[PDB]
Amino acid sequence: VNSFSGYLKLTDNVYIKNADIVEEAKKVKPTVVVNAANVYLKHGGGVAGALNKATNNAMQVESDDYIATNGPLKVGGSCVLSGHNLAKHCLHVVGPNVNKGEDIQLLKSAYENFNQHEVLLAPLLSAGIFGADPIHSLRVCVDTVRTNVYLAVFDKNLYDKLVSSFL
Ligand SMILES: OC[C@@H]1[C@@H]2CC[C@@H](C2)N1c1ncnc2[nH]ccc12
Repeated sequence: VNSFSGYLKLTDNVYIKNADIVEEAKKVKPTVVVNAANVYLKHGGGVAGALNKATNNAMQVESDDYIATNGPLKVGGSCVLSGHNLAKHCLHVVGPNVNKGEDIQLLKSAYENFNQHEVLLAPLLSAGIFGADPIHSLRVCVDTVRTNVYLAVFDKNLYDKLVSSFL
């Protein structure tokens, strides 16, 4: 039993809700919140910019130190950093940017990072400025993640469409 509320069950282990991941994080304070990051951990907009703003830029300060030490992430890769005031930890995951020419097959690799954590609050990956159709992303999530994932879907029309879709 956990403190997530109002989620619609999609499979044994995947749950979905029309919600802003930032507000879900502030309310639930989960163990792991997933950020939809780029390889430079430059949190400008979308999920990343909104999460970072909610941390008063502390996420960006921590991220810049991480990059200065370790260099950029791989597309499809991840790192665990602090969750600041939003969660115990933040799992920064890089989905492929199809508008950068990056291989959509790397979306499966990106979701594989979720399997290292028993429970996560997460957005759909690659479905923002990275291009990728959200229907495909939800499908990859369901077919890749085996741990318990609570998906926060920002756009209501998109959520309704995802819920009403079989294939
Ligand atoms: O696929 C991620 C989606 C789409 C790309 C950016 C938006 C729409 N995003 C969000 N999802 C969940 N909580 C969010 N809070 C702020 C943005 C946001």
